[PDB]
Amino acid sequence: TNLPMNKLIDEVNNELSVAINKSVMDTQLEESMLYSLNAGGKRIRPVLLLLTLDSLNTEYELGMKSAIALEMIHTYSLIHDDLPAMDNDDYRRGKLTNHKVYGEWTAILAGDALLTKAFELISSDDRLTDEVKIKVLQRLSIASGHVGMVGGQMLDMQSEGQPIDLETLEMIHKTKTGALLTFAVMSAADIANVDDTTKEHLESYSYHLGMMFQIKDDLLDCYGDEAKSTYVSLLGKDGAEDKLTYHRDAAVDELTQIDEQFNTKHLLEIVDLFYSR
Amino acid sequence: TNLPMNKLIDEVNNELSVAINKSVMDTQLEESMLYSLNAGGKRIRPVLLLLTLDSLNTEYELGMKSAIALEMIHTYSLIHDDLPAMDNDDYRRGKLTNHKVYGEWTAILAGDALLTKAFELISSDDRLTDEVKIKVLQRLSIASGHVGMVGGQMLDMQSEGQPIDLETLEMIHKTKTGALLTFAVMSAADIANVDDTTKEHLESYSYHLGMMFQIKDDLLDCSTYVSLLGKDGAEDKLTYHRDAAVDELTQIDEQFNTKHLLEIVDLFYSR
Repeated sequence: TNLPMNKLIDEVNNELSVAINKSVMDTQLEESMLYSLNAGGKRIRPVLLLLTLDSLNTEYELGMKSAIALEMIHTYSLIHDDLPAMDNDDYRRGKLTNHKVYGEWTAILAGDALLTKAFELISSDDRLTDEVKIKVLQRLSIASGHVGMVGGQMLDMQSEGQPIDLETLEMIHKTKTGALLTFAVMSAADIANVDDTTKEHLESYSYHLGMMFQIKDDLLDCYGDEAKSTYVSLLGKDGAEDKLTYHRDAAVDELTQIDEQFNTKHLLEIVDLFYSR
Repeated sequence: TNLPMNKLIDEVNNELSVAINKSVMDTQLEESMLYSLNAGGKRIRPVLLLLTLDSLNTEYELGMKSAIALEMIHTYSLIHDDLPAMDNDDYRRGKLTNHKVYGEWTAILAGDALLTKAFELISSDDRLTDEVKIKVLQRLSIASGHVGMVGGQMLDMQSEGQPIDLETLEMIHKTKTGALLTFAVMSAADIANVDDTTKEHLESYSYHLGMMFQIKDDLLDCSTYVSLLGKDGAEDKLTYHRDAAVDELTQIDEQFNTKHLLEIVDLFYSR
């Protein structure tokens, strides 16, 4: 199907603006939740999940709640990441961070609530059977937990200001960043009920796509410095570009192995967006 | 069934001590998670869950994962509660708090991880059909989220150090503490597949039990029930709730032996 990226982003944004109902207890909790939820980003995680379903010949709206959940999980990690005991960021995308507007305690709890809400949302989605709902929930909890997204944050924070090797660096990005990405495509594969071998290719695809993400960003930070512990600091500039290209190629490779009844133009298009620059 | 309190607590403590495995990433996450999880206590929430499953003529072991999930939810909020930006506790029943042993950032992450693992645990439980997992899971997230446990904490923090009226104090208690306890009973009711009438009595019991619990605590400690009503007023409320809890227990279909649930109200009413 023809789905312009900006038209999906728009739909996601409309759903996210109205995804939490106003306070019954008269606190700022839900305006804090909504504040970060509406911060406005690129929304690649939800969009990835949506586009993956479309490539798999499945009604993309089946995955809207899962996509919303996914963005809630990403939002919550940011609110916690930004806190003074952690990254300590006062600004993100030109706006004040949650804790700068609401205090540390509101932000902690706004994070906790969003984590919780993500699970409520999937478990309540009537477009999916209970069997598929369990699969998505199981996958989200593993992707987000101690051996996924939060485990990577632990590893990242432990590594702060240390010269770690490349297996460590990759371990951090694979769990901290890649597990949500892999959730996006595999939750879709699960809603679509595609066959084991298509699942395998979508898996590798998602892994390589995920590794592209942070490499590109390290390169852009370096390209930026050229004009008037990371991938380029370990590998140098050309090593990083080589790494990027290798993941690009393995991603693109993996798509060409998906059986021909599925049209991957969308997935392939996301690879190129991650690759560009 | 004959299920002694001390034996169930012992089993629950053993399941919890092996509930999280060491991970390939080599950090303190799993250690911090387990540190707080083994801090031990009354374990009344998981115990409540198992006991009522048994009261409902159902294998209590069917709710063991749900019970462990419940205790994980309980301990994560304790980890977050004690943080300097919140209650700022350095001590909890004699032992140092999570963040004082492992630092603030680790403690925050141990909490997030525990929250997440609870939903993994119920998701993965093969003793339950997918249909009941969803029922339990949906209930856990509503009881723990912004209209439940965490919303209750919002209200509490927002009200810190100021005279709050009685209906506000009860709203805080109903959500901050009451929602989980009610989950312990209603999740068990869903696993057992008991009827609607039985559920309404159980819900009502759990509600009155929770209030009974909160009033008892304020009384034992000699804003609060005592400071608002005075000691005798607080004692009136305590007894009112004990009796309402028991009234609900006697209205339940007598195919179910409510003895264990009665033993709980009496354990905590008496001291």
